[PDB]
Amino acid sequence: MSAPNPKAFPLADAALTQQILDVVQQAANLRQLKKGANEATKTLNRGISEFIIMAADCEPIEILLHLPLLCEDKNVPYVFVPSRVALGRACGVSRPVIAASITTNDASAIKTQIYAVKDKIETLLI
Amino acid sequence: YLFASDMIQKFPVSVHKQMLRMLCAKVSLAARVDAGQKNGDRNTVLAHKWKAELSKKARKLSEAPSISET
Amino acid sequence: PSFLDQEPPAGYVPGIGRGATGFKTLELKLAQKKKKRANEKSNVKRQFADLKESLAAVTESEWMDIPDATDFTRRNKRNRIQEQLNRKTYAAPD
Amino acid sequence: SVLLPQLRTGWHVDQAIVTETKRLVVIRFGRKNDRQCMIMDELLSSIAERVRNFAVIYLCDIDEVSDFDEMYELTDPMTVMFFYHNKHMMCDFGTGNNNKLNFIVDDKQEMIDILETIFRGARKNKGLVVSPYDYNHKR
RNA sequence: AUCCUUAUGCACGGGAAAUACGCAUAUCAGUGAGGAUUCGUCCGAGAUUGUGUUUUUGCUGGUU
Ligand SMILES: *OP(=O)(O)OP(=O)(O)OC[C@H]1O[C@@H](N2CN(C)c3c2[nH]c(N(C)C)nc3=O)[C@H](O)[C@@H]1O
Repeated sequence: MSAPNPKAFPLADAALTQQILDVVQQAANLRQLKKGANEATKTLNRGISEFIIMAADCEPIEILLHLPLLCEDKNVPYVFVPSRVALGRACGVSRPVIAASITTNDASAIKTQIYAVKDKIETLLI
Repeated sequence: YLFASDMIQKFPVSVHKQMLRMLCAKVSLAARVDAGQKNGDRNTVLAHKWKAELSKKARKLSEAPSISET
Repeated sequence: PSFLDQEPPAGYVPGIGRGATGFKTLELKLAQKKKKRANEKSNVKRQFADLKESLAAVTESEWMDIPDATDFTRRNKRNRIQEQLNRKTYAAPD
Repeated sequence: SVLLPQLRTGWHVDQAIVTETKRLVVIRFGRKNDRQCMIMDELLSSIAERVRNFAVIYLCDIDEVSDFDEMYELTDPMTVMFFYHNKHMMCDFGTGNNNKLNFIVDDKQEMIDILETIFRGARKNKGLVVSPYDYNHKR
């Protein structure tokens, strides 16, 4: 690694990242996912989001640091995962992606993976 | 309002629709930094990259193809 | 163009080597006569020439660092598309 | 014009005809100052690139090398003369001289057809070909 | 143990298209490509640039 960014918080570990990124991609294929900052910021304003994933090592980090303060008002969990390049892949994109918002459909197929991971994430926010 | 700005109308007319979009994003990136920034200390530096890119990127759009061997 | 470079013949006639197939008082007087007649009997450059002197000033570094091949109409792209559009034909239906 | 190279001795002419096995060798015989020998020098230069794969072009001046004047008989400002494997080629443009070329051809396209026709017919050892467009009226 | 969902791989069977499919020691590109708008906002991944083939690619059989 490199010095993990002090502002990065909650930071998911190795074992949670595998469980999270796997859900991301699993949602990508049902197109319940939304990738990128602005696409994610849109979600919260509307009110459809489930949780946000962000890149920890996003350079500079200040460009996404607004999401946390928005999430806390809409009561939406969030975490950082350790690299952007990995998050890029899971969304089905060649290229680096710093944020992503899974959305809501309560008829969904993957519904029970999501509640699983939010339950894990909200633990990190102590 | 952005359309009237400097970083757009200093360029040929063909590259306008490509430079709003390219600038509008970097405005919001700039504006997101401003909220983040502490009131007592505000530091520019982000802008310098985001102008450098923009002016250099706008040039390249204008430049046009290299000529081709027949 | 390797031969173009070299510069030397044998003391050789051109026709023969390849194997080629073809598919003084009066004079003086004439000259004199002609003379007896010569005795008796541009703009673009001017316009420019004046500019050409103007050039003399320019340095050899600048002569080098001159941009080289700039197209401003994207002629190549349009031409290719046009050829592709016009390639084939089709037969009209019955 | 500076695109197309020039041949400065009759010995440059002859080797240039020999060494190019697979392509036409096209030569413009005529002198720089001429009105009509400048015009052709253009219509060729524009075409020379398109055709590089089957035809090679050169420039020669009657004044620079006069060795070839009597054998091929060169009259008038310029003559276009086609060679393939040392064999002087020949085409009837409807003009009444089947050897060489004289008149100034008008379009780029109609010039490329003639080169292409000569090459294709030539490849088969045929010594005469027919120019599709016959400019007897023109010249 | 059955059953069900999505992705990927090999595959029988059924269709549609080749003005289509690619390639690049090459430019940018969710740190927002390219669009839509009822003017309030809404979609979100490719666009340039050079190039190869494109009335056809490989392979058999008949008849002369
Ligand atoms: O098919 P086989 O009998 O070979 O399965 P295994 O011998 O590999 O052994 C243990 C696994 O059996 C599966 N079973 C078997 N049964 C009868 C069964 C199983 N699982 C469930 N659930 C977990 C709902 N219910 C059952 O009634 C399991 O995979 C065992 O691991």
